[PDB]
Amino acid sequence: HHYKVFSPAASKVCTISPIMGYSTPWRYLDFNALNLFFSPLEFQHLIENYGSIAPDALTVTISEIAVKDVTDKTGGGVQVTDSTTGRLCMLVDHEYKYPYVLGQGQDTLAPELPIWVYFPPQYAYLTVGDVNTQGISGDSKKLASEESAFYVLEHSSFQLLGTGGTATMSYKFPPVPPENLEGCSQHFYEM
Amino acid sequence: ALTGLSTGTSQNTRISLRPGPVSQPYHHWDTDKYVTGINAISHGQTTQGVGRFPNEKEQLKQLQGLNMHTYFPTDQIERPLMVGSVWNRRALHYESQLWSKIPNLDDSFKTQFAALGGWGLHQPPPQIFLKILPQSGPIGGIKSMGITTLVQYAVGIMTVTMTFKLGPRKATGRWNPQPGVYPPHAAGHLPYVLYDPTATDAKQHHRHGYEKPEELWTAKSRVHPL
Amino acid sequence: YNPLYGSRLGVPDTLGGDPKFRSLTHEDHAIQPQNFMPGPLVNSVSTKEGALTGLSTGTSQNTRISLRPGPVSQPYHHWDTDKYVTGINAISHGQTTQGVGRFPNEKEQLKQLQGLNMHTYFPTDQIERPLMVGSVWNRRALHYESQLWSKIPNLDDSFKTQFAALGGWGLHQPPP
Amino acid sequence: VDHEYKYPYVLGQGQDTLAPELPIWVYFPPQYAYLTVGDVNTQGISGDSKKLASEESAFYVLEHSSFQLLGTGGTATMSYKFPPVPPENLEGCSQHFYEMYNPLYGSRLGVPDTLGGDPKFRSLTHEDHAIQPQNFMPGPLVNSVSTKEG
Amino acid sequence: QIERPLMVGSVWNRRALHYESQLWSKIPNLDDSFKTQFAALGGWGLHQPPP
Amino acid sequence: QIFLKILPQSGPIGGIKSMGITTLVQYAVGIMTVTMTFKLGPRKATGRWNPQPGVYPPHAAGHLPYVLYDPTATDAKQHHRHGYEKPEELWTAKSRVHPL
Amino acid sequence: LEFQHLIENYGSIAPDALTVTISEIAVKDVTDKTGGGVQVTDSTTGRLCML
Amino acid sequence: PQPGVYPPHAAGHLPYVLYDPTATDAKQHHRHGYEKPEELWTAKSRVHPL
Amino acid sequence: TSVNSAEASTGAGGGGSNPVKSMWSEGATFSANSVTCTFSRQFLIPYDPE
Amino acid sequence: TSVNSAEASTGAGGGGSNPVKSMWSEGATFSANSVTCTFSRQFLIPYDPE
Repeated sequence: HHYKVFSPAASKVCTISPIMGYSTPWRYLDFNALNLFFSPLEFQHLIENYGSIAPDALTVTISEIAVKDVTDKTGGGVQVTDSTTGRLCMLVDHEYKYPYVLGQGQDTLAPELPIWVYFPPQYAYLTVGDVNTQGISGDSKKLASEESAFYVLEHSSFQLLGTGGTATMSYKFPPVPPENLEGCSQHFYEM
Repeated sequence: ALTGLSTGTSQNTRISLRPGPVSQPYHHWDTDKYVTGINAISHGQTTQGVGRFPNEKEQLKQLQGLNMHTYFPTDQIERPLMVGSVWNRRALHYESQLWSKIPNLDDSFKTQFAALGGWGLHQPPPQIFLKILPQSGPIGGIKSMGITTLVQYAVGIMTVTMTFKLGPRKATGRWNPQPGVYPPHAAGHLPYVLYDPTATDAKQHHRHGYEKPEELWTAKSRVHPL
Repeated sequence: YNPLYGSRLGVPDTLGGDPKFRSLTHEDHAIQPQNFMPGPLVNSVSTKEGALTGLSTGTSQNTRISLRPGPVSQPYHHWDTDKYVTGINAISHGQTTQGVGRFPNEKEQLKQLQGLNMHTYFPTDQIERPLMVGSVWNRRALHYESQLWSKIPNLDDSFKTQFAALGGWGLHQPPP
Repeated sequence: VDHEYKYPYVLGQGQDTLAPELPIWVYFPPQYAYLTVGDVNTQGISGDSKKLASEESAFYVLEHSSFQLLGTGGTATMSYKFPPVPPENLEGCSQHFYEMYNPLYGSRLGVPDTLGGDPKFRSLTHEDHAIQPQNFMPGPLVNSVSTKEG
Repeated sequence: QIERPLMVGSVWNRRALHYESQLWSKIPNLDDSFKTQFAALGGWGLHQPPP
Repeated sequence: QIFLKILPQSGPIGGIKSMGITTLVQYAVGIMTVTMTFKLGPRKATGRWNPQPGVYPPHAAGHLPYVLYDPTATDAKQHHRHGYEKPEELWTAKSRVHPL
Repeated sequence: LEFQHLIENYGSIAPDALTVTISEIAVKDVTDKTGGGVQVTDSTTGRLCML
Repeated sequence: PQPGVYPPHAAGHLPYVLYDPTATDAKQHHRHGYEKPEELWTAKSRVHPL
Repeated sequence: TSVNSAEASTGAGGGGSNPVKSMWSEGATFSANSVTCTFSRQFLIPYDPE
Repeated sequence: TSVNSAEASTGAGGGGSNPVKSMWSEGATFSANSVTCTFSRQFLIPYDPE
């Protein structure tokens, strides 16, 4: 369960400065796509029957948790058993303590079909730092600086969930402008 | 190399600003031709391949089309924000992200909608972090053990419930029918239906008979006057 | 964004009338799509790259007023990575003895793409950024010697006048 | 009376359609006509183009709605409340906003004097008025040129 | 150049109302707009103008 | 003092031959959670004109302490610390000062 | 970070109270794994002595 | 740790403290041992994620 | 026969379930007059054979 | 495949949990007129095959 510094070198277009960040042993849940919530039929029904849409409220429930032990199978391979002492750590960051990486167009979403298993992404984030010249080479890396935020999620309180455990997050969206689902039959410059 | 709208300290040291502001399209059917923006983002590709894009026909109608020149009597593509401007945002589509965090910088202009789609939020849905609690392997009278962890993995069911507020449809005064709310078209055969690809002359066998549309499915088919 | 993952969004790879798009890796970080644009910059150049010098408006080269320090949405001095950079539009709160100017270090603006000499490329190379829909930016930092207020001129209309260019708060009815 | 704004709104377009300026003149109200979206169809070999009606093209038949039939001597009244809107200021300004400083004093703020990478700043006098620092910027101008320079 | 961008902290005057000015225009009900309270031909921009 | 041990468990005795006496191989794990409350006094009021000294974070022998860093990015010579470093001074407070 | 916050914001410190909680105890049996090595299982009869 | 909230630096010696300029090799004798910082003192030393 | 006969299948031992919730408690809560500091560690106590 | 493929990993059998508390009771409590003496021993009763 290592924390690692994400630190590529820079030397073809680079970013404005070399990026630096941290990779954590935590996973996180990404469900930030509309097509997860609507089947194709339901989305047709939405756009056929309603003039606008806005997000209102969200609930995330984790249920049927199984922490599964693995051991060697007779005759080779491995076999799996349910663990009564294994725990799934769940940390819900209501405070936004931790760098927010959702909503970046990344390939991290829940599967589009309900028949597919979600493999939640590893949590990793970029932070500010100081650009240090790599000796004579003139190539550059961003080294950590006093401003560089190193977050250790194990330093906070989080829930330990056993097998069969359930936990629920709830969120209310702020008021936001609805997306208009209906178009225009006129050019505004031809009124 | 990095094409399209970008900002930085030199040609070699830049970030992409794609897709650019929501107040401009990056793909639409122009009158006889699909036009795609240099700033376009693709929600996957039809197989690298042909991009999958929203048809921003409501922006094209309101002088926001790609390659719209503005003439200052002198010819340029840039329009400044003018007092008394009106425009359409890029359409929400079936595959759009729902939100992004508005960065909590000091000030901002019209950040209610994120460039990749959905709503800009200062306090978005909170991140849920999960990991398995590491379990120590045995230490004691057994020889040569070292330190180990128990091989454990976790599974479960993530259930996500989202409520959306829905506005009513606008009343229609037209005599003639509204346009059909067509379902979107696939590159081969039909989208969202499991089909046997050996029955059809479509060339999307790599999709194994379940196909996404090649357009992003955008609503806005029905229209009302201004 | 999460640095470990590639985008689910493709970007142009082959240009022309029939463009081909390419999926992004976890390592072409420079072409990461963005949800929000950076803020406006107006002649936000250093003294090296910038009589009345700097941002100014008038009827001719001889008949102008200074618009220094320019909008609060852009710095005029910061530590860049190995060098102090000062704007042609900079105002000095006195000098270290004419002499070296005394300036706020606008490091929070430099971090958010508002640095001096930030080019924007429109594929063409210019320093000006227009105000974009969905822009985010930092204002120039309040500092110990900043003025506290200025009167917002009671003209018909204004845009984002809550902060005066010289620092502190724009007020319609300031301290009498 | 189209309280619902069902029908394309054509008022407020600078058109020569107004009621007469003098009360001694008879108003001849304009014929209602409006523009709608459509599809550009090439006129054969010529390459000239017309916009043909398309599914989006809105064809409105006002006789398909309910309306009042008024006989001779009939009266009917419409009433409308405006939304809250900013008032037009009828009074001007006796000052330039860029000249709100005290003319007797110099700035406590220096401005660039020597340029380059190591710039030297100079304190302003009470008489280099043209380089007075400003708290507020002037407004946007777009091609705001005279007929001679346009 | 003649163009001024909209700057943060801009102040300006609108074109004066005059005796012959139109009183209103319909603001087109597009998704978004900037400072449409006054129509370019004069008078007030209104989303729901006099019917 | 909190003393912990595993209760020894006897291995099998009975009809199986040659067993001897044995103990079950067992180990224990768990979570020790320690909560400590400290009483905190307020800071003394400062009459000074000039700023108090900075409450500097302590200095590391290489680079910076308490931050995970990539030691290949820095010319520091503390590679044996693998980029997580303690300060070389102990971090002591008492940076701010008051008259007698 | 918390120690920085302590020394930045407070004039003195004294110990006040302590709570120690031992939780999630698992007494784990060990036995031979198939193919060599050992494997671990949770024990319902194992006991951790706490004094 | 957060970055230190450093007091600002003077061109010579230390700001906001009356000092004897004959004790120091600083070259700001024209300030007579009371000195402003050469940077303006700006806050924002502590930082938070986005 | 063998479970290996299906190449994408693993054997399963049918282990137990324990739907307990517990906390990992960590962090300092500061107040005007006190701080409450909590840390958690996993501990291991080894097999002692005698 | 094998769990031995990770060299710092051990197989786990997913055993049961039993959050019972019990006492090891030992010691003499003296009083003016009596003493209460408690001892505890682990006992073992062997397998008897017949």
